[PDB]
This record gives sequence, C-alpha cells and structure tokens, in this order.
Amino acid sequence: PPLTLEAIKDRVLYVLKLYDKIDPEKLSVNSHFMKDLGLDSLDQVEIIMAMEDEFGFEIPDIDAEKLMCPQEIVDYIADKKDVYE
Amino acid sequence: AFSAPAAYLTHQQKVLRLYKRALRHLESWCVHRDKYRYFACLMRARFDEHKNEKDMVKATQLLRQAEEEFWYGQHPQPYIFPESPGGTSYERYECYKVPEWCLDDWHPSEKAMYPDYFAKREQWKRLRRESWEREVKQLQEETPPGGPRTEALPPARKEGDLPPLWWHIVTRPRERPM
Amino acid sequence: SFPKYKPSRLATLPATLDPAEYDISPETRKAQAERLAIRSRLKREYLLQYNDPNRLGVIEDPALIRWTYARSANIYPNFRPTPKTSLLGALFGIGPLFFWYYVFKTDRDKKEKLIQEGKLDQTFNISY
Amino acid sequence: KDMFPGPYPKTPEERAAAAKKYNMRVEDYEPYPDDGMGYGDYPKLPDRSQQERDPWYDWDHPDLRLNWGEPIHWDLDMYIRNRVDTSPTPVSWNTMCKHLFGFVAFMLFMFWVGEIYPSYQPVGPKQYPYNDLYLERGGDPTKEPEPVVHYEI
Amino acid sequence: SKMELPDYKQWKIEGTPLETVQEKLAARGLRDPWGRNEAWRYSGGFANNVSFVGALLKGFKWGFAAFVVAVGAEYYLE
Amino acid sequence: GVHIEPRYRQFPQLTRSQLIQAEFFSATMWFWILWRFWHDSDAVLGHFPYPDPSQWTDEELG
Amino acid sequence: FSTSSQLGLMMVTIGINQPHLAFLHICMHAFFKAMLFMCSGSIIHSLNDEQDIRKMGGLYKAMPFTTTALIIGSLALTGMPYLTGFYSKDLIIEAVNMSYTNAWALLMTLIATSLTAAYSTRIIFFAFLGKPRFPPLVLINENNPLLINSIKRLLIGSIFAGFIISNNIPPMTVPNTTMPLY
Amino acid sequence: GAHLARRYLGDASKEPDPLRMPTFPPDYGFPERKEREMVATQQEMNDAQLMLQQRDYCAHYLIQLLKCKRDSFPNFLACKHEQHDWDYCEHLDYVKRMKEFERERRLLQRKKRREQREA
Amino acid sequence: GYTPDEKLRLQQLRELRRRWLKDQELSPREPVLPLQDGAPWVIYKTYRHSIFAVTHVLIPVWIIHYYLKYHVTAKPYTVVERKPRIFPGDTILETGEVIPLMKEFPDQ
Amino acid sequence: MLKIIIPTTMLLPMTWMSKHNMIWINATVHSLLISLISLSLLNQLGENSLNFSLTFFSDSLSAPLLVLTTWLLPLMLMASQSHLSKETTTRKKLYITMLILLQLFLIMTFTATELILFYILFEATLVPTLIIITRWGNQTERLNAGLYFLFYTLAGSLPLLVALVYIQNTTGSLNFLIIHYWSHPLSNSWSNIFMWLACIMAFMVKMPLYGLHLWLPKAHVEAPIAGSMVLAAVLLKLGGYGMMRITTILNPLTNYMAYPFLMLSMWGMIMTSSICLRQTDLKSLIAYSSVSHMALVIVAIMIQTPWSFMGATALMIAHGLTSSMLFCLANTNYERVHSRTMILARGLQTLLPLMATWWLMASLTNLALPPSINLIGELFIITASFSWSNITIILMGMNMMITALYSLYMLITTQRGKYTHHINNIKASFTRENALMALHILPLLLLTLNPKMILGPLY
Amino acid sequence: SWDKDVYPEPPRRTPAPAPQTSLPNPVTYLTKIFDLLVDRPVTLAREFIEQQHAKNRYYYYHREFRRVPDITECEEKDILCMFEAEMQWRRDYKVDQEIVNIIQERLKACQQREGESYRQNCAKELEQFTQVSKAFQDRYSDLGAHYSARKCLAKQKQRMLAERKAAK
Repeated sequence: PPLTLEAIKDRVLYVLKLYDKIDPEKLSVNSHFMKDLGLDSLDQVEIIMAMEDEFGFEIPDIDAEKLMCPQEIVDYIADKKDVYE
Repeated sequence: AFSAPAAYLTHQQKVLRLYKRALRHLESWCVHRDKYRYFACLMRARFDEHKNEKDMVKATQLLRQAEEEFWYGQHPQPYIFPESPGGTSYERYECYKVPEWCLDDWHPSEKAMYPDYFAKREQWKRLRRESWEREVKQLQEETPPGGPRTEALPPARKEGDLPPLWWHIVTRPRERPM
Repeated sequence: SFPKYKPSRLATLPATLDPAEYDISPETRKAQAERLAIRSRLKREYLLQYNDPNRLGVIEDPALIRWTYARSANIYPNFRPTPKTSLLGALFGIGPLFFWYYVFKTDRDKKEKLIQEGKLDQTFNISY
Repeated sequence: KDMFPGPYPKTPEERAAAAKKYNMRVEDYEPYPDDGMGYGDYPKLPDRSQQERDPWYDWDHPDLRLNWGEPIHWDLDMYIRNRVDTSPTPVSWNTMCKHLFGFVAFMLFMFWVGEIYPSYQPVGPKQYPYNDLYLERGGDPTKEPEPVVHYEI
Repeated sequence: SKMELPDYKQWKIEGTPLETVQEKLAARGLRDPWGRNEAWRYSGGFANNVSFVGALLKGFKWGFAAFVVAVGAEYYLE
Repeated sequence: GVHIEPRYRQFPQLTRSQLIQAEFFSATMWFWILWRFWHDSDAVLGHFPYPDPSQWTDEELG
Repeated sequence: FSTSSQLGLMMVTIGINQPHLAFLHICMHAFFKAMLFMCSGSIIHSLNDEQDIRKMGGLYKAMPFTTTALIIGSLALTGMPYLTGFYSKDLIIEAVNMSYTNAWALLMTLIATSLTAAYSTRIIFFAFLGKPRFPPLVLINENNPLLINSIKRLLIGSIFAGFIISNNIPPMTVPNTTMPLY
Repeated sequence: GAHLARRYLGDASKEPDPLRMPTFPPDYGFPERKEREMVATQQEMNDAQLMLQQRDYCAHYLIQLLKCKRDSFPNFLACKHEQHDWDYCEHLDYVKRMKEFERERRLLQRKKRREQREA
Repeated sequence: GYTPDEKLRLQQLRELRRRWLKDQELSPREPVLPLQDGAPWVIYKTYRHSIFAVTHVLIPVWIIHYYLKYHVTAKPYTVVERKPRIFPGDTILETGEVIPLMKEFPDQ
Repeated sequence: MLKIIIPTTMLLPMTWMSKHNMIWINATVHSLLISLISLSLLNQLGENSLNFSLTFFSDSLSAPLLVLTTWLLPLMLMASQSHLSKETTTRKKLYITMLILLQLFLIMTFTATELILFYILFEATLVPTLIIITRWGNQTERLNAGLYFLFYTLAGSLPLLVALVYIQNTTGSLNFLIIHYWSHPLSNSWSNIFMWLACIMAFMVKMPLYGLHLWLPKAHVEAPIAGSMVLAAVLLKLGGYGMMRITTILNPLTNYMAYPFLMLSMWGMIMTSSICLRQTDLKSLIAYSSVSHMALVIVAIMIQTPWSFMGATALMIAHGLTSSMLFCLANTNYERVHSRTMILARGLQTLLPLMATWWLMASLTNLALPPSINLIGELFIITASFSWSNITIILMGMNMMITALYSLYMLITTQRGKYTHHINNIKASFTRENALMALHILPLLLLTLNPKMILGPLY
Repeated sequence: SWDKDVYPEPPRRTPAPAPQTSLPNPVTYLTKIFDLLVDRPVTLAREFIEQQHAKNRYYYYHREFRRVPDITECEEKDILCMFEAEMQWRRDYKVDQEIVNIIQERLKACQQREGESYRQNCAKELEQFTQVSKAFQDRYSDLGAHYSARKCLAKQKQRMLAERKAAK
C-alpha cells in the first residue's frame, strides 16, 4: 500500500464523482466546493466524512472545515500519510 | 499539521460539529449501509428544516436541545477510526518514533554505514542554521506590539527565506517509522 | 425530553450540555480572546526556544518548577494550625493507629487466652 | 525569586501579581481557600482529567496534553491519562452507581435464595461399602467402627 | 503492476437495497446523493452471501457423502 | 512479488488452495459429527425410570 | 469476554466438586479459543488493524479458511455434539443439573450457555455474513503458509482432540448414567 | 425439577428431605432386605488405587475396565463393552437411589395419613 | 477556509517536508563492514536439522539423564513414583496372582 | 578482622599519594580487592560466631553487611566519578577519604564485640556522611537536610549511651557474648520500660520509623549519589543490626513495649507506599519505598521470632542493593536532564534501551518478584507476622500491592510514553553507568541461588 | 547408598506386562530408542568418570563430638561450662531439626507413593510425624529468636511444675 500522490488524487476524484450533487464533468482538482460548485457547508461536512471513510483516517474538525477544495484534501491526506511522491 | 485554534467556535462551526458527531454516532447505531443512508438523509433534512432561521436566540435554543438529544442518543461505544484518539491503534507506533537529534550522538562507525544520508543531513543542518536569524527577524517584524494574539505563523515573505519555525514540523518523525 | 445528565465529580458536564455555552456575552468573547492571547504568547516563546538551532538542553518550564515547589516546599510555610487541619490531622494520623492497636491487641489476647486454656490447635505448628 | 509560589493573596494587588506569575487572567485566577492546608497562592484550576483535553490540538507535551507555561493542576499526577479519568460518561454517574450496586445486591440476594432452595435430583444418598469406607477414609483401624449397613431395594 | 481503479460509471443503485432506500426517501421527498459510492458493497461477488444456517452447513454435502460412503464400507465389510 | 494484487472495489483474488483446504476441513468436521452420531449416540443409556409399585418398596398400609 | 465466561464455567465445575472435568474443559478451551483469537487476528490484519465488527462484513467468501476455522471454533465453543466442546461443556452442564446445587447458580449457567451461543452468532453474523462494510481498498489475503498451517493444526485439534483425550484419559468421575431426557 | 416443585411450593412434610434421607428405618415395610453385596475386596480397591468416590458398590466393573484399558493400549476403543457394563451397574445403583427416594415419599405420606387418622 | 498566509505557509512546509522524506530514502549503497564459519554449502536440507536436533534435544537429554544418575543415588526420596496399579494379575518380583471373586452376575 | 581493616586504612594514604589521573582507578581496584577479601567472612560456623579477637567478632548477621559495605565502596566511587570531575584534586581526594573513613567505621561497627565501641563507631559515621551531604550536595536544602539527619540521629543515640553506661555499671560488661550468655530477664517497671525505650529508640531512628523518618527523605533527596547509596544500603541497616543485637537484653518487656512501634511500622508501611504513588520527585519516591521496607524490617525485629529475623537479614541486604541501584538509575537521568522531577523526562526507553532493562530489573526486585531475595525476606517476615496475628496479612498484602503499583508507575512514567520533545541532551549511556547497574543487579540475582548466605544467624 | 532403615521404602510390586491387543505398543519402542540413544551413552560416560574416580580414591570422615556437661550441671556465671553446654545444645537443636526433616520426607514420599489410597496407607508415617512434631514443639517451640539452653531449661522446668500440679 504505497498510497502514492496520484493514487490519493484518483481516489478523491473517485469519491467526488460518485457524489450525485456534484456534476462529474465540471469536477476538477481546483473546483472549490463552496464557490465553483454549488455545495453548501453540510455538503462540505458530508464530503469530508466520505473522504475519511474512504481512506480510513479521521480528519480533525478544525482542519476539516478549511479544506474547501479537492486538491487540498489530497495534499492534507499526503501530509498525514507522509506521501512524498 | 493542525491549524491554530480560534478563541471561540462560531455558531456555524458548532452546528457542523454537531452534524458530524450525529452522523458518526448514527452510523455506529446503523451498522448496515442502507439503513445508515436512509436515516442520514433524514438527519440532513432535519438540519435543513431550521437551516434558515432568522432569530439567533431560537437557533441557539435549537442547538442546545439538539445537543441534549445527542447526549441521550449517543452510542455507548461509538466507532473510532483505528488511528484516531481513542482508537485501537492510537499512538501504537509512538515508541518507534525517534527524534532526529539522536543521530548526532551516533558513533562515527555507525554514521559511516550510511554516508550519503548523513551528508544530506549536514546539508539540512546548514539550511536550518542559516535560516534561523532571518526567521527570528521576520517573526519580530510581523508580531504585533502587544504580542502574538494567535498561534498562526506567517509564511515566507521573500524567496530564499524558509517559513518561520519550520524545523520540527518538517523533520517530524515519520508516521510509521519502523 | 430525554433524561438529563447529572454531572458529578468523576463525570464532568459535557461542554455540549453546558448551560453557559449557549448564553454568551461580549465580555465572555473578550475574555476568550485574552486567554487565546496568553496561550499564543506562551507558545511563541516555547517554539522560539524549541526550534533554536543553538539550544542544547531542557527548556526550563517555570510552571513545572512552580508545581513541584508548591507540592513540596510551600506547604508548611503556608500552613496554619486550624480547627479543620488539627482535627483532620488527629483523626487521620492517630485514629488508624489506635484502631489497629484495638484489633491486634484483641486478637492476640484471645489467642493467648486459648493457649492458656489449652484450647488451641498447634499440632504441626513447629515453625514460627 | 517571585516566580516561586507564595502565600495566599489577600489584597487585590497580590491577586493580580499571582495571576501574572501563574500566566493566568486575573478574573480566571482563583486561589485555594485559605484554610491552612498549604495550598497558598497556587491556582485552584478546574478538576478535569487530562483525557478531557482536546486530543487534536497540538499540545506542547503530547502525552500529557499540556502546554509550556500553562498553570499545572495541583493534582496533575492524579489526573494524568493513565490515572483517574473524569471525562463525561454516556450515562449519569448516579444512575450507573444505582444500576451496578443494585445488580450486585440482587445477584447476592438471589444466591442466598438459591442456598435456601438448593437444586438436587430425586435420588437417595450414595451408598458406600465397608461402613462407608471408614477405613479407606482414615478411620481408626483398631477401634471398630459403628456398623453402617446398606440393604438392597 | 500499478493498480487501476474500476470505472466509476459502473456503480449503480439499481438492483440493490439502496434503490429501495431511495424509493422510500423519494416517497418522503428526500434524495440521497451518496448511493453510488456505497454501491460497490452490494455489487459483484460481494452481492451474494450465505445465511447463518448456510454458513454453518458448509461442507455438509460432502461430509454427508463421506459419511454415506464410510457407513457403506462398514456395513458391507461385515 | 505480487501474488494477490489488491483490488480496489472488487472481490479479492482467491487462490484455489484456500478454498480447497477450507472446504476439506469443514467437510471433515461434518463427517466427524455424522460418523460419531451414527456410531455412538449419547441421547440416553436407559430411560429415567420411576418405581411406581408400593409393594416394591413398602406397602404396609397400616 | 467469552474466555472469561468459560473460566467462570470451569469455576462452576470446581464448585460442583467435579475438578477433573474442569481440567478437561481447560484443555479443550485452549484449542478452540486460541483458534478463535487467531482468526480474529487474521481478520484484523486483512482489514488494516480494524477490530470493530461494524466495519467488517461479507468476509465469508473473502476469507474462506478463516471463516471455516471460526465456524468450527464457534460450534465447539457452543457445545456442538462430538466436537471438543461436547466432551467438556456438555458433561459440565449435565453434572451441574445432576447434583445438589445453588438454584440461581444453575439457572445462571444455563442462561450463560445461551448467551455464549448468542455472542458466537453476533461475531459470525456481523463479520462474515452480510455485505462488506470495510474501507474500499481491499487487501484481504489469507494465503500465507504460516497462517494457514497454524490455524490448520488447531482446527484438527478442535475437531478430534476431545474424542482422543476423553477416550485415553482414565475414568476419574462416576458418570451420570441415567437422567431425564430433557 | 418437579420434585423440587412439590418439595417447595407444596407441603414440605410430604416430600422427602434430601439431607435427612432416609428417616424411616430399613425394617419398616420391606419384610426381608438382603445386604448389598460388594464383589470387590477392600484390598483389591486399595491395590487398584481407585478413587474413594469411585470405591462404590460397582467397583468391580471399574477394576475390570481399568485393567482392560491398560492391556488394550495403544488401542483405546477396545473397552466399550466393559465401559457399558460399568455404566449399567451405575445406572442400577442410581435407580436404587431413586427407589429409596420414592419409598421415603410414600412412607411420609403414610405417616401423614396416620396423623389424619387421629383426626 | 484557509487564509492566504495559511495556504502559502502550508505549501512551503509541504515542499520542505517532501524534500526531507525523499532525503530519508536510502541510497543503493549501505556499506556493511565485511567468515568465522567456513561452511559454504552446511547442507541446508538436513545438516541444520540434525545439528539442531542433537544440540537442543540430544545433549540436554544426556545431561539430564546423567543428572538423574547423580541426584537419585545421592539423595533418598529425590524421585518418588506413584505405586503402579495392581489388578488381578501377575507381579514381576514375586509372581503373585489373584482373581476378583467373579461371583458377579454376568448378564447386564 | 584486621585483614580487612588495615587495607581499608591503607586506602587513604594511597588515595592521598596517588597521581591526579589515577585516584579513581587505584581506589576502585584496591576497594574491589578488599571486597574479595571480605568474602572469606561468609564462611560461618553454625553453632558459634567467628571470634577473631577480644575487640572484633563476626557472625552470620555481620558478615553479609560487611560484604555489602566493601562491595558498595567501589560502586560509590564509580558513581561519584562523573559529577566530581570538575572538582580539584584535593577535594576529590577528600571526598574519597570521607568514603573510605565511612567504610572503615561501618566495618568496625559491624565487627565490634562491645556495645560501647559499637556506639562510638555507629555515631562516628555521622561525621563523614554529614560532610558529604553538606559539602558536595547540589541544593540549598543540603544544609537543612544535614541538620535534620544529624540531630534526629543524635537525639536518638544519646539516651542509648546513657543506657549502655548504666548496663555496664549493673551487669558489669557490654561484650555481646557475655550479655547473651547471662542475659537476665527484664522486669515490667517504669525504669526498665524507659531503659527499653532508650535502647530501642536510636535504632528506631536509624531505621526510618513512621514519625521519625522525616530526615530520610530530605537527606536522600539532597545528598550526592554516593551519600544516598551509603545511606540506603548500609546506614539504615545499622539500626536493624543494633536492634537485633540489643534485643537480647530486653527479653520480656519487648512483648509489652512492641505494640506502639509494631502498629506504627505496620500502618506507616501502607502510608509511605501510598506516599510513593503521588510523589513528584524520583529520589523522594525511592526514599519513601526504603522507609516502607525498613518498616517491614522493624516489624520483623519486634516480633522476635527466628523466621522473622532471617527475613529481616535477607530484606536488609536485598533492599540495600535494590535501593542503591535505584538511586544510581535516577542519578543518571538527573545528570542528563539536571532535574529530579519525574514528569520532566519521559519515554527514555526509546532513547536509552539498556538503561530501560536496568530499570525494569530494579523495579521487579523492588516489588519482590520471586525468587528474589527481597521476596524471600518479605515472605518470611509475612509468615512470622501471620503467626503473630492472622490479621497482619491484610496490611502486608495491601503494602505489597501498593509497592508493585508505585514501582511500576515509576517505571511507566520515566521509561514509557512519548519522549519529551524539547530535551536534546540525552546521550548514549556510558559503559560506566551500565557497569554500575550490572554490578548492582548481578550479585542480587546470584544471591538467590545460595540464600543461606543472607539468611542470618538463626538459619 | 542411603540406608533403607533410615529411609524406608515399601517393596516394589510392579504388574507384569499382559498385552491383549495386536497393535504395537508405542511406549516400548520409544523406550528402546531412548535406551539406545541416551541411556547407553550416559552409562558409558559414567563408567569412564567412575574409573577416573577409582584411579584416585580419597576418603572424608564424619566428625564425632564427645558429649559435654549440660547446662543443668553448669554453675551460674560459669561462662566456660555455659559456652560448652550451649554449643552442645545448639548442635542437638540442629540434629533434632534434621530428624524432623527425615520423618517429613518419609511422610511426603508415602503420600506420593501410595496414590489415591494415601489417607489409609500413610497412617503409620503420619503417626510418627505427629509424635515427632509434638516432641519438637514442646522442646523448642516458643523459645524465640534468642533461643538458649537456659531458656529451654526454664521451659522444661515450667512444664514439669505444671505436671506436678496436675498430679496435685
């Protein structure tokens, strides 16, 4: 289980694409849920919960609220799991 | 990696934390995914019902009552992620984590076994030793006259300057050191 | 109306169920900001010394020194023989000793009485 | 040195100085009651176990969940994570005490009732040869045992 | 040997209990947006699992066949 | 060395030896149960009797 | 908790003045309980250090050998006839019934046996049965010679040891030959 | 468990007391009762190192079973018949004890009947 | 969400942390200082197995039996064995014999 | 006994006339050789003591203590090398001379045949110990600790001197052999009661008794490592040796007079073991554990039964070794982190693995894991007390549980958890410190194989 | 080489092997394998060592202490006679302890050897130990840690005076 950066990005995009409210085509690494997409705060909470369930590690609430982007989620997961490539 | 805390939690943040706690405890009670999804959609509807209450007093009373309901309905043994606080694997690898300063005390024979690594370590030591003065100066400049009023630290303003107080965060022991 | 949670000394009241967490005033927010200020200043000093590439040794925490001093040295200087102190000292110092004296003396006297009356079994008690 | 704990504060200036010494707000700082028990100036911090403190926050000392320069509770060794825990419980303390003690008392009472009415089978006492194995069970061989006779049914 | 994730489109709520949950939610006017993410659990080889009695009676067919053969051996030999 | 490649969202690759050994041992358990039950039945070793006749024990009747 | 309950049953056997049966129960419990804990370890290793049953599901086919070992162990623990448990626990219960005993003790022991069946069903149903609830990345791989052989030896012991030990050991208690069918 | 039902819920005097059993003398009723005959000699039981609990009226079958087990080894399935013999003897003894219990029951009822006769 | 300063600081720390992690990676060379045993093909098949058998079981068994010779003779009662069970059978030393009445009723 | 005494005296001229480089080496070598000579005394005739001369005799009680002291001197030099390195040559030689004088006095005290000479040498030990504590201590409280130690001991001792002179006047001799052989029984009179108190109280002070133990925590905490080692291993045991010797004179009154001290010791063992649970200083915790074990020893002596005496001797030796080792282990951490606060240094097992094993073995011996000599002594004392009163088991068992709890709490806090991040001065343990810990541990484990050596005369 | 009278052992009665089954007995073959692999080498090694011991045979002797006047015949304050008598008393104390030890060893060996019949077939040894324990307890028990010949004499005198009073 190397859990490379590309794998993390692919899995996060997987979870987000399987998210009905997000339209898959416009979903991008830099698509802020609050601004670019139409997700509200509770949708932010749900997506963070989905990510933590997918990777099996819990994101602390203080850090969780500030992600606001898929690439942010990917990099935070990389930092927590010490992924350097 | 943890962000600096704020003095108080905003009403929105408290509601979000209650939402997360309720969903997790519901998942603990609703072991099977389908029942969890149904009741989770129910909970989302419950929050949406008073999402737009104008009166802040009423919303605060609603939050208080919701917290009371949560305490009554909390799962006695809520699911904890294995590596999370209270989890089965929390701090399991703490002993294996060893501080970086220990390597300095290695016998020269031991350091000989890994020459390239210790050369790179000397390079990193040089970087830290050079950067310390500029980091202190920047921290002094940005700091307000009364003092630092938050734990947040400024990023590197100019190229060639490392983020202030970067050593321990960057060189923290690996999560699974072995 | 689910049953309420009676807090106790070994079961503190959850912050969620804190009656004061939902009645906040301007002064309370100001106080919270001041407390964060104190914490941030202390953390700044600590991290500055902790990340110093020249520092070699412990970062003497005055709080730990104060805790140790208060728990060892400061006790007698700030003690005054009082009714509570005197009575509690008497009870918890000499009380148990006299209780154990009563117990052991009574047991031993009974044993000696039985031995004198030849009414105790020591058939194989040959290693005292 | 002034940093060391001192006597119980009486004047408001002494209270402010103590609060500054312990790195606390003046309003937050509350000395232990001046009853001659030796607490003196030391702050009377809330009686919360180190477990209660937020795990996610980056404490200066992670294991103890403590920060440099923070006032240290008088009973910190008692309240360390290994030692006593005061974190809120899912059920009220009184309810837990009542339930557990009631269960133990009821169990012991039912055991006493069982002793009063002990289960057995509809069988007679087991019969053993040679006067109930009097010799085998250590009876005096020279002294003739009182005869025990078991007859066929 | 790099791992390849399956195509996200393949996952569907149809043919799974999640569809029944969705039907109930639609009955009450609510929609669940995470059904597809949970679909993989109810799909594929994971879809079919034995009952508790079925789990207990694992190898009972072959065990009974062996019992029949051995009983035939014993009865026939004598 | 990848004998079983981790599958992201599909049933794990199962080697045939796993299934064969597990099936054999479960069938052995069931065979043993049936064999012992057929050869030896622990149900009873003489129905729990009741001595109804009074003359059998005592019938003085005064 | 199952181990603790079985220890309590052995202590009950001692209380009934049937010690050698208690020793026999110790011997058989060693086998089947060790196998059960090893199977739990296999599940934990496969699911990346996950020990909550709620997050484990649909492992009956994912891990055939561990499922077989756990099924056999649970059956033996619950007193399935002619397994290791039958030779110890069944005799323990029969002796408890057929003796002068504290009534509540006997009632509690029977209820405890029922609860043993209950929690064996709990583990089997929540973990092996149902649909998979573990995290997406699937690393289930029980194909390790050490794991398979170690579980194999204890499986054979659980299946056959009770018969061998009971037959070989000299008779040390007068059997409860005749008893009501119920 | 029903005898316990009669003993506790019903009249205690009618039901036998297990510890007290047997209150009535052997001579009552049962005009002639033969002494229970123990085939095994005391020295034989001691030589065979039989447990005191196992040194009962059925000890001879147990001695035969132990000898058969010793001789048959390695084979441990060769003593089924001797085991059945010992088990049957134990069954007979248990039946005898049940008969003793029934005798006590009926005798107590007859004693109560005499007391009824007075009134 | 992140403040701009927070984003910049976290990204710089990310770069530095990843650089440190890559630096921690070992090179192809891990110099080990360089034959006390001259047994280059020791039959892995059986030589190790027989050597282990002898060293771990055979030597200790010899030593323990010799210690049995020492301790039994030196001190009385050091080893005491439960008297062998005697059924109606012959005894080696005296060649005695007996039978158990056999008056028992055979049918059952 | 001069075979040991004269070489110990010659140690001083060698130390003073040795080169500045070679003081520690010569002292250690010759002290070890002297200890090797002392092993001859372990050979004791069962019936009678080894009466070397009119002045000096050795028995199965004195021999182990003499061996312990001779062994302790080299360990003390090894431990004290580190912190006295900066000191000038003359001061280092004076420190070594104080240690050597202390060894000489202790040996003569243990081998002395006259109670008055025993008193003179037993009190004489105060001067070198006082000088060590108050001149080479590292805290401002060293002076107050020295005052407390000196005055507690002297206030106990002086009535003992008066009583001994009175005994010399009445019986006619203070030689232990004559006293034992004649040993007329005491009568229950107020004068004899006060004579019993005068005889007992000095040794009761030396062996920290609850209510008279206050000096021990201050002195052990504030003293240098060597001084703490001697105080724990040997100086406390002087009280037990004297009390076992002195009890011959006070035969009958001991039953009546024992109850106050017996109750005080039995409850104080629980009290001090509980104190160890909540102590915030490692040295103080070790000292209170010493207090509890010496309370067990006091109970054994007061009961005055053979098994109790054997347990008392075994416990004295085992505790001396274990407490000295614990003090040295704490001193290493103190040198590295320069604080005695237990919480300050944490997770040291990761940083210093082998020292962790040393700590584990020392703590296991402290909690009396069998077949340690500590357990042998404690078990014999417990059985003797059970004979004295079956109710004694409750307090003794509670004390055993509390001892295990505090020993393993010390081990967990100091050697387990996450390492204290800021502390960067932890360095690989020196061969000297590990050698000191091994020299402490190995003799203790070896003594289990032959326990008759430390079981005392009544064996 | 231990004396049988001092350490009695009942004669060994071992039943003869009487196989009733065709199956080979594993114990027999395993025991033969043990004899060959272990017992023969051990016997040869002991033979060699015993030859070496016989080559240089030397003897050690058991010391004999002549009886000396007891404390009863020692005058008051006669430290020489008191010392001799007290040393004799201590030697006798050790010897009586060893006697009690021998009887207890007989007791334990009998408990093990008899087996399930220990209660009846060990009665004689238990009676022997009961007598010895009563004697030892009367003679030496309660003397205390500082036991002396004088204190034991005083206890005996107290017992004898009590016996005279019982005579009345």
